[PDB]
Amino acid sequence: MSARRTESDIQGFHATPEFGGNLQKVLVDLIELSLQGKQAHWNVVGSNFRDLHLQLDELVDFAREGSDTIAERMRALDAVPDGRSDTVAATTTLPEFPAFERSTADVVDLITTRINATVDTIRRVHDAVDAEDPSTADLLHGLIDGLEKQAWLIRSENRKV
Amino acid sequence: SARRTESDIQGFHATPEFGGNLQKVLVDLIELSLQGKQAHWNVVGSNFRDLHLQLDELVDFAREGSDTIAERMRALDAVPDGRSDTVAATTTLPEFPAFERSTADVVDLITTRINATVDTIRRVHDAVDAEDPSTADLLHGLIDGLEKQAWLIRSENRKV
Amino acid sequence: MSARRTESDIQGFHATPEFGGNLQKVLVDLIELSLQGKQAHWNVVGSNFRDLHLQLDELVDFAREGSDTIAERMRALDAVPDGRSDTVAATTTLPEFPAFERSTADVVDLITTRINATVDTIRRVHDAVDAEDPSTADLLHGLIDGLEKQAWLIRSENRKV
Amino acid sequence: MSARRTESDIQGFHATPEFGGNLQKVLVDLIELSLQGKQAHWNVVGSNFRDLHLQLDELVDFAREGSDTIAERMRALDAVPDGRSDTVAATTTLPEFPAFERSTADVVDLITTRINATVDTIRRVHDAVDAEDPSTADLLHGLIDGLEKQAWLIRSENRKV
Amino acid sequence: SARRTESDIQGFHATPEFGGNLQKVLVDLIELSLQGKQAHWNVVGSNFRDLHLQLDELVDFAREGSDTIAERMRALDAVPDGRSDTVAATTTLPEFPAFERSTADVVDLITTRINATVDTIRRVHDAVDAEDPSTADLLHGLIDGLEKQAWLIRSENRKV
Amino acid sequence: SARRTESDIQGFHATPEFGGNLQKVLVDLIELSLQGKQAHWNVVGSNFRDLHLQLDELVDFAREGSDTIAERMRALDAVPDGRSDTVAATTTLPEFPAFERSTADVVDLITTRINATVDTIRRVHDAVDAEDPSTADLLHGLIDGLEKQAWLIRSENRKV
Amino acid sequence: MSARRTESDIQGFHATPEFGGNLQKVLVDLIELSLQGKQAHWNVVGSNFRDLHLQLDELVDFAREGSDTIAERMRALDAVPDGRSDTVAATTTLPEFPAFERSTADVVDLITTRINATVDTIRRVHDAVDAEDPSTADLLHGLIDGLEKQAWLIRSENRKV
Amino acid sequence: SARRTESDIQGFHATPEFGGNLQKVLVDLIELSLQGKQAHWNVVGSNFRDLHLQLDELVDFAREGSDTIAERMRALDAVPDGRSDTVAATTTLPEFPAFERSTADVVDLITTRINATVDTIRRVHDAVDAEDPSTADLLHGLIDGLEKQAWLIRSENRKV
Amino acid sequence: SARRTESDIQGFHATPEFGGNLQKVLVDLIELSLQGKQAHWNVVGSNFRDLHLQLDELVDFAREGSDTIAERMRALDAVPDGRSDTVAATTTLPEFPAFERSTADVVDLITTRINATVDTIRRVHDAVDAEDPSTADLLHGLIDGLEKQAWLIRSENRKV
Amino acid sequence: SARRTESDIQGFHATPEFGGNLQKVLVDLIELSLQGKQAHWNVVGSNFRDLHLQLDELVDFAREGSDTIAERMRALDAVPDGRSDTVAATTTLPEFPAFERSTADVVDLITTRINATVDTIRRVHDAVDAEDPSTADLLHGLIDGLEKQAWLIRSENRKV
Amino acid sequence: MSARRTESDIQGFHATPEFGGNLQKVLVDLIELSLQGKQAHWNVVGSNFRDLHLQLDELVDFAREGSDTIAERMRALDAVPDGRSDTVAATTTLPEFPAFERSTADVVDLITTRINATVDTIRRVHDAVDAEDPSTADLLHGLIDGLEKQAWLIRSENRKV
Amino acid sequence: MSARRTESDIQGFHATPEFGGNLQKVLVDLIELSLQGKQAHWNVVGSNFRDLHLQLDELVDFAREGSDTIAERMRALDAVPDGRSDTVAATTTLPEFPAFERSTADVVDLITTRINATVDTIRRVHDAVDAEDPSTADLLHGLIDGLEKQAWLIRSENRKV
Repeated sequence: MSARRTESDIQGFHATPEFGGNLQKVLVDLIELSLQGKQAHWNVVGSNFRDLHLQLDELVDFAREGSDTIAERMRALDAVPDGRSDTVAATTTLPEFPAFERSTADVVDLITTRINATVDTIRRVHDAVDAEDPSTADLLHGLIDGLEKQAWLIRSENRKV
Repeated sequence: SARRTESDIQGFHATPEFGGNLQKVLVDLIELSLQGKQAHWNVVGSNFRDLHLQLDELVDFAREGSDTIAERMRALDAVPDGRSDTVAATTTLPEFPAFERSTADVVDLITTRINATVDTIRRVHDAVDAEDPSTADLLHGLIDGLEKQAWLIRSENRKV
Repeated sequence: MSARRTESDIQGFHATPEFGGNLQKVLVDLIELSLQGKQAHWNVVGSNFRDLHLQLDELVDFAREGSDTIAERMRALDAVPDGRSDTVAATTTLPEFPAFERSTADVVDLITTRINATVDTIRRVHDAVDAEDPSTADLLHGLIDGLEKQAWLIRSENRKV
Repeated sequence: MSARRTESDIQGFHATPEFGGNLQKVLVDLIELSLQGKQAHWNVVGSNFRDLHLQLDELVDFAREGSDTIAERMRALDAVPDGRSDTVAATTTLPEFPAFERSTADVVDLITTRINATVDTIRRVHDAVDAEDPSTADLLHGLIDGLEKQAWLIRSENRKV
Repeated sequence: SARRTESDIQGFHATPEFGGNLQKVLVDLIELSLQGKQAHWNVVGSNFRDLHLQLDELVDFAREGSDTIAERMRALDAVPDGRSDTVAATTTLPEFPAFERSTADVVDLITTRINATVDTIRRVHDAVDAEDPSTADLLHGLIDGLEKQAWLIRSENRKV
Repeated sequence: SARRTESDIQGFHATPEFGGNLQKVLVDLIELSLQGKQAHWNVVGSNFRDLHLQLDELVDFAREGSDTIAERMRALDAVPDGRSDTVAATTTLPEFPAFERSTADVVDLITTRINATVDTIRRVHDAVDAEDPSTADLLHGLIDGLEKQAWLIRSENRKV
Repeated sequence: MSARRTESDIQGFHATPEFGGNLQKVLVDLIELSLQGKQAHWNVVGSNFRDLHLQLDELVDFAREGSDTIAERMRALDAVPDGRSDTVAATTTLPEFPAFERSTADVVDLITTRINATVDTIRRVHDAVDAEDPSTADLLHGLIDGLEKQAWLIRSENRKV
Repeated sequence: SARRTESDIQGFHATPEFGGNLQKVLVDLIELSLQGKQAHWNVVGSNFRDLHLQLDELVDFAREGSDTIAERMRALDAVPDGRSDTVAATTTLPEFPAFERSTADVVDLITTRINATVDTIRRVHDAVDAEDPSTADLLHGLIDGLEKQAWLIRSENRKV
Repeated sequence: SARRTESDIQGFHATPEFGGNLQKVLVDLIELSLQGKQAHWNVVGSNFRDLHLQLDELVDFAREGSDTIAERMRALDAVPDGRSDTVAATTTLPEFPAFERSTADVVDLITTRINATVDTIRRVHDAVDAEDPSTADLLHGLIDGLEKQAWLIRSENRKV
Repeated sequence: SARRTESDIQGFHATPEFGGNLQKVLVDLIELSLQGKQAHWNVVGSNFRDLHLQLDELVDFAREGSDTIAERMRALDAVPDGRSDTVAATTTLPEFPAFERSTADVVDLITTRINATVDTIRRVHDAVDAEDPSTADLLHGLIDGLEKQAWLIRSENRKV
Repeated sequence: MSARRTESDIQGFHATPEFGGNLQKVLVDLIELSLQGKQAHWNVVGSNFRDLHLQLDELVDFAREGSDTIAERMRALDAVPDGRSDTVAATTTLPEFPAFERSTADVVDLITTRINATVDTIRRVHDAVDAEDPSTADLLHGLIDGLEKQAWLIRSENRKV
Repeated sequence: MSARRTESDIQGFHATPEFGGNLQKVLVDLIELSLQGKQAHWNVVGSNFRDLHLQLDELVDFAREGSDTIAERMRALDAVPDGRSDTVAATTTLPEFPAFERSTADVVDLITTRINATVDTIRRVHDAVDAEDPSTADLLHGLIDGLEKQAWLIRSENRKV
């Protein structure tokens, strides 16, 4: 007990409400991205169907894992996430996805646009999130890297050189 | 010798009633997935770890079922619709509370919503089987899986 | 634009006592088949000993999984299964196995007869079980075809052409 | 020996000759589909070569497994399958597959046509097969589902929207 | 050189008392398997999931041990007997209640049953080991596994 | 700086004799696969399980070999032809009986047909090797595998 | 042209004694946490015994991996770690664990406080560690977030509504 | 039948001397784990990699052994004690030097430590086995594993 | 504290009689591996495949056992000898005939050889165990495995 | 309803200085991979096996790192250049000798080259982080991995 | 011991310098092929991006394994391989790969040309390598087979039928 | 349009006694190599003990697989192998291994010479084996190159500068 601490109750780090809202925005955008990825996965037709069909499923898997990680971090810092359908639909920022069958060029353009919007949201939040908690800033770094790689892999088909 | 001659053989096509019934199943499965994840995150109390893991198993099963139904919908040449606006506006499952809940409340809520989800499938099964037994089999599998999950979740609060 | 239900206490499907009794018949025959299969697995001797030894173990595995599935189905439909040794011994319909070491042909004949008896019981139950619940009818179909495959694989050894 | 049966030889289900022929038709169509799938797998060239090259191999795998299951069921019900080359060539119903290298659009049209023909045969046979044995009707359900999924995944390439 | 000039060399044969003792072990293991599955199905109440899984582990271990003992009995050229009539008429474990039980009752019953099963092996071990240490080792392994399972199940109800 | 300049470098092209010899190999492998499956289904008698499993191993090996040969044919810019009409009209394996056969008859038949296939491969190997050793290597592998399968199947009926 | 370097004796990054002392503090706290986690794993008893038993094993695994990573980093930067029992016992800051059998509520409270103390130590050190070497700052981020997740999973058991 | 008519059946309880002996084993296993990790980190010199890997294998084995012994102590209803203060105050292994040590010195030190650890088990075995052969088997396994590791670590310094 | 103040601690040393007994075990295990492989290659007749696979399992087990015994001999600081000249000049198993044998002859020969191998271990066990129970345990394991293999191989020719 | 309207949302674009710095990293990673392979092939002497395996591990790590950096360059819409001419003309690592080398020389050379590779990354990190922390994180990972490899290789020749 | 040899030092097969150079040519071409494969893997854009992106990675993997096998054989026959960047760049025979982003058709043509050049080099060397060592000729056979299969799989995209 | 053969009793390839004797030589040398490798594995001691310990085990595994392959080829060509201990000891050509504990340098030298002797035997046999059957010549090629690689990995430790 030379250097041992005599404290009987050691408390943890608590996030501020601004921190909670800044993480909530990321959460809702990731959930909306998952839903739109599945929709575009089902309803795409045309030339080069198979490759896009598989890449969209990879995108959806990554988005689901990321959203779960963010929500678990919010719980770990003693905040309350909200991932209900009403809240997601009412407060998401991604533009609405059109219905019916869409050819592959349209799907490529739409998905590139929505991935870019999600990454923009993460980039806007990162400044304050890093100024408060670098450990959460690191998770944001990982999400940005993954989403940008997926965006490149999807948008590269439609390039003309 | 006995080979066919036709070069443009067509396949089976679903009717609009078929499409509507499968849409009714699909929106409920997606909403169940979302509510399962919410209850997975926001539960506290005793047996927290057990409910935490069981809800993740339920969410996995629901996601797989929804994908199977949507793929069958496309295979029979119909168009599924799983957007957030449509799900939130047309689902029949009751809304989930938004804060932390003790485990007894989560057990009751999840049992209620799984029962509603199974009731939808049991309601549409008669017409779906009258037109396509192959899809009736998928409905049978969904009913069996969901009922087993409901038993596993609801058995915690039994009195004796 | 909102169709959510209000009813907060929704109850599930409830099985009838006749349904429970029929599934009980199925369960008790499966358990007895498992026990007799293990006995024949241990005490067989003669020609093709290794082949009969392995096939009987595969049959036992299949029977155990089937009985577990049926019992879990009863519990899911809010009925109470009964798989105690006294009940199985006093209620099962399979004729009893001889006690000592049996040559290969005798074991083949006995196992073919008992598997046929089990499948006959399931077929007798299927009509009412299907008239009440097709979801359970599907499990009955699976058990029937698995057991018939095993019966062919075991009985085909002794057939002479 | 209270409720135990005293029967010394219990016999199983026997299939009628009409049942045997109804399953024989399914068997020969599946084998012919496997052979044509391999041919189209080898000889396709043009744009989007790789995706079709791999999807055809998945189709061949599924067809082989289904054929083996049907033949094993036929043996289980004391019927005799016939999968010889002369019988398949003389009695199959699928239209003949052209030779030489074929571009991808032609291969997609041909394969969609032949998968639809196979599914049509199964659907024609299912009524009587189900009226006699639901356990075999269930296997027919599974085959129809798998084949229709493969048909969608192959035909979706040439859709113009 | 030193090679042995025999054509048929005879193996080790067990005595009837040895066979009877191993039969006593085998019957109890089989009855434990059946009772474990019963308690696995019909348990219900608080902390349902953990008991639901631990009973499955116990049943798996009991089945493996039973097969090992029966194979040893055959290897020493004796005849095992694992029929339902013999098990039900000659087992020593107390009877299991027939309806669904709360978790505390299941824990108490399973602890008692495992204790009886281990007591049988401890009674038989001296006589078995006086003849065959190789079978004594199998008995050691069975005792170890059963006692660990008994601790893991019984620790639920301790109050301290 | 020893780099080449040519920008339209062409590959090896097979001759029509090369293509004919590889076709002769391919049709026999496909017919062997079909006959193996038939014998796998329709055998009864003693050692039924053993022949049942061995024939499935043989069919797997034959399928992989035929695929390798056809892919080599395509790689050397020749066109394979594995349609059912061509196989039935041009194969050299003797016709297989159409009913249930006892195991001795199946052993004899399968040994005869495997020997015929290996004889065809050995007949074409001289010219195929004199033109392309890389394909000669694949033929060596096929010969080795088929001979091992023939031994494993034929050894059951040996006299002493 | 050619930009190859000439210097044939190229030296690496060297850590300062303050850097070494800070990493030593982190290492000793991780080792003490591993030992206390194993003790609590063995001697807990009561309700939810199985769940606490498994979670404590996961905590011990994570702590062992973290301590090994920190010690290997210290070696990689030409510093010498100390992991001896006398040094750990005389230097660690975590309060000592009670000796006998403890009910699950007491174990939950004790483990929550000890994990919080360990995370507080890492948080205090991270400032200087990051000011000198961000590559090590990243490892500290990983340890912090893993430990906070484990703390949430353990402490959530006793929360009331 | 022959079923036993009891409701609560008591198990086997270990004596305090039994608990003390198993505590003596446990403390040395934990201290050996810590010293193995220390020598793993701080070794340097010729043939660094082989020692770096063998010490990790030794540490894994020691950790598994200590866990098995402590679980057995709990199963026989005794209370283990593996706290840092108790280990540092009551272990019998000699103290380990604190800086970088060349490979020959590390080999000598680890051989000495493993020999002391095995000597403790050999001294305890007679008294433990006079009461519980099932625990005697665990001691046998520990002795075997540790002696094999001692051979593998000491063989490098032999000169012959 | 209680730490021991030594620098070099001596381990357990095996006596030459102990070494000779373990040599007697090792030579027979190696010879059994060789004879098992020979019978595996040259068997022929009815039920060929089953013996062809069972002999391979027996050879694998014998190889692992011989390696374990040799490593134990090295661990107790003795020197094994497994050269071909020593095995051929000192083994006790009867010689194996050199041509193709029917399955009944092979079954009889292998049963005789395994019985001789087990008899050697049973003769050695008392003297080994009186000194080292840890090695007695390894002998127990070898005896168990060989007995089970002998049962599986001999059970074909039993008539009843 | 707070959804965006913009339908041509653009991404983050790297600057030419960013591209140049990442190119500086990439050429050194490729050159280190090639030199690791060379030293892997042409080493002789003592501890040959250990260095043989460690150099393979280092080559694997370097290849994965170079691929990650190139994919990041493409993701930020920059064009990597990893051709042999560019690598040979612009790399900064000292040239590797051409014949077979004793192990001490290889250890010294590889330590020097890994140190130079890490120095390049530490030089570019300031600007890369001031522009994009997400890429700064990848550079952190590369530095960590390379430094651990350097420790594991260089610890062989340390005096005490 | 009638047949035992009394030799105390038996030496192995040694390759001639011409043999060494003949294998050196194969080594340098394989390394250059690996580098160009990775370059084309990174820099390709256009239609059907994904399939080519993955096939080039498979080609690179095969080339790396082949080069390792050849270099280890060269060491085994006691020769000294040389796989340095200066030597490869100065002495390779494959034509230079252009820079910047390249559309898929151009990449297909370039990769077909370079794989054909590599196979031509191996075929040129095989005659003498076989006249000296059949065991090495066998490795050359394996390399030729693998490379030609990859060439077919890559060039089949541009065929017009 | 029918080319089926009539010959119903078709015989395979039969090996000559000289062929059988040559393969017998190869088999006996491989078995003796396995035995000596295990001996050296057990009794080596000194520096680099662990490395030689593992390498000798890998060599023994390779030799065992090779001997099994050669014996099965002998059986497949209808010849009778003989791998008894008396025959191996009387007819092997490898020099006898020393009995007691031996340092690592001595083991390296001994194993190098014995592997070279085995490969020399295979090379002496390959000419006639290939002149009669190239399919067996291919197996000989595989054995030669595997053994030479093992010889390199073992002998390379003792090379000086």
